[PDB]
Amino acid sequence: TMIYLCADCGARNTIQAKEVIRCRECGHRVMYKMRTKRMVQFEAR
Amino acid sequence: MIIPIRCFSCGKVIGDKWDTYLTLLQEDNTEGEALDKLGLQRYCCRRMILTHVDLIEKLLCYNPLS
Amino acid sequence: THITIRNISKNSVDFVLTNTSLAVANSLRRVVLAEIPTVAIDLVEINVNTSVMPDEFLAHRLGMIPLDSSNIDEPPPVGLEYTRNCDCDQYCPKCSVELFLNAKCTGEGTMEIYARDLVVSSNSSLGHPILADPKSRGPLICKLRKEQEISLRCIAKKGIAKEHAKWSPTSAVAFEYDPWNKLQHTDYWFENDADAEWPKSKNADWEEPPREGEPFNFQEEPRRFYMDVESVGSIPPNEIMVQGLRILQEKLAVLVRDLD
Amino acid sequence: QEDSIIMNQASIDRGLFRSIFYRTYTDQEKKIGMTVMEEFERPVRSTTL
Amino acid sequence: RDKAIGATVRIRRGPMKGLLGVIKDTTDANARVELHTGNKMVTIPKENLLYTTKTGELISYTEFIERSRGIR
Amino acid sequence: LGATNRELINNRAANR
Amino acid sequence: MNQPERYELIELMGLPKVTYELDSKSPNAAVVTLEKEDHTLANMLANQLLSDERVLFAGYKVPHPLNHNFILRVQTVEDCSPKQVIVDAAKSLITHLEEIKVNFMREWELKMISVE
Ligand SMILES: [Zn+2]
Repeated sequence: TMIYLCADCGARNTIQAKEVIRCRECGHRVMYKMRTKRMVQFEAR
Repeated sequence: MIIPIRCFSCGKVIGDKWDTYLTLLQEDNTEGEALDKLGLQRYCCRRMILTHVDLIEKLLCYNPLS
Repeated sequence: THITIRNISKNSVDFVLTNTSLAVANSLRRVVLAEIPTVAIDLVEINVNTSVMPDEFLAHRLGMIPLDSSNIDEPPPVGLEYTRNCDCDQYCPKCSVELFLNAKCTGEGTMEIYARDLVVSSNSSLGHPILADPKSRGPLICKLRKEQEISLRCIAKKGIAKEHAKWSPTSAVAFEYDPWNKLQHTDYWFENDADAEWPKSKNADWEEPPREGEPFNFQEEPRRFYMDVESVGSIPPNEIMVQGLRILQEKLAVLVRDLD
Repeated sequence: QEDSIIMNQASIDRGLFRSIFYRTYTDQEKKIGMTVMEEFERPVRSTTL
Repeated sequence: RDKAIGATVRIRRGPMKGLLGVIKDTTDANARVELHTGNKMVTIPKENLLYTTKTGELISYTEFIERSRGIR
Repeated sequence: LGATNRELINNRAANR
Repeated sequence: MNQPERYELIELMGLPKVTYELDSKSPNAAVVTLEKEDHTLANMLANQLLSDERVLFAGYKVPHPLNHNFILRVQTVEDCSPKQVIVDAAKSLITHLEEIKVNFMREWELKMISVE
């Protein structure tokens, strides 16, 4: 479902519905969302 | 952060001289002599090499990986 | 009229403009600094950016990079058109250039991303980053560390320095006249002696110094201007000069056509 | 005049005095007793009042 | 309830051609669009916008209505 | 104390 | 948020490039409004006009720095029109710039040959 990044590893963690937020190689309880799939356009001015 | 591409006043491209500037400094060249060798004559173009602080390198030390 | 070229460098031309009014010399300076078309990265589409550099930070830096803009006014495929004027849906080889930046640091050290790392869509020598430093890298775009990636596509368009200083082909125009102040166009500020307290310019040797006892010439005007046009790299200085002179002519010609 | 300044627009375009503003919004799941009365979900018009 | 609102779009024609954005609001004639760059916010005629589909294609406005009608 | 702090910092993954 | 789009310095948005009106307050006086133009054209145009004897008055102004345009008021002798003197000055400037161009290119070629 949703993939987060272990704030220490950066490893992809597939947390599910109502599961403790923890890193499975790094036990870290802080993870980050991943960059959206939407199109990102910036003008260079 | 990282050296600006162009000067703020003169618009001269300085983003291709930071490495050269540091290398000149390593070779026992004063900052004034090094700026002279880089052909930076306008003091507006000189101030940006002189006063640049490279925070990019310090920001790269917080790598989530090793 | 007349022109004397005093020096030519790889990046600048130093000349003397004679038999011209100050208004025309100033208009040449202004048009060279403001209205000469150039190709620069305009739209950045970012797929992956795991660097410490924010996205718009990176976009602004990329737009600053000077791209080869020589002959950008010749009709395509030799030059370009303004995407607003072009008939393409969003962009095409006629009114744009595609560049690509795909960098990844897998090693341990720090990967420095330069302008030579941009990949340009092959439709002309237009839009290619200028690599003017001795190592032919160009401006330093960014720096990465292990596992940090950049993956983006740039659309470079046509424009002038009035819309954004990134489209400027010239850095600065040195511009002097009357090095001896024979016309007294400025009242020199001084404490004891204006002549001793103001350094003499290098152009003072290209004019005869004032003669002692000569009366003030109140009908004379500035007709000799020492100019120096320095290029950023995108356009050679001589082409900058010729293009400025063409653009002024075309402004006047539009005026004539509209009035007539 | 009156303590204003004129700034070069070309210098602004090249990155003079440009800045980044970061703001942070904090939220968390509340709970009272043994029943959780908050859920981080995409609310749907058909059920959420 | 307009079907255009919330749809990613690029500007087809005009001085701001080629800019990406999302239609925040829509009147009968123009759509109020949130550009991705410079926190910009514009009003652009619906006919002046290419619309982005699920497969990455860009379609015209009339094509968008013909797709939304669902007749087939 | 410095050595103990170093030990605790480096092995935070193992000690977790 | 209240920034104007920089393309508004180059796009007419339906405005006319040149507007010409007869100044009623004065005889043989006209006002020419040039949109999306600035001191580059106006300064040289006014100077060239003042090199002309048929031109009694020739001045220009930029009413506001936040609007890109300039007004040019020209008054001529009774035997001529402001429009004709403006056109003649513009043609003369075009020719002048053409000699500037030709002589620059010739001198540049000579200098480069000297370099080699
Ligand atoms: Zn096109």
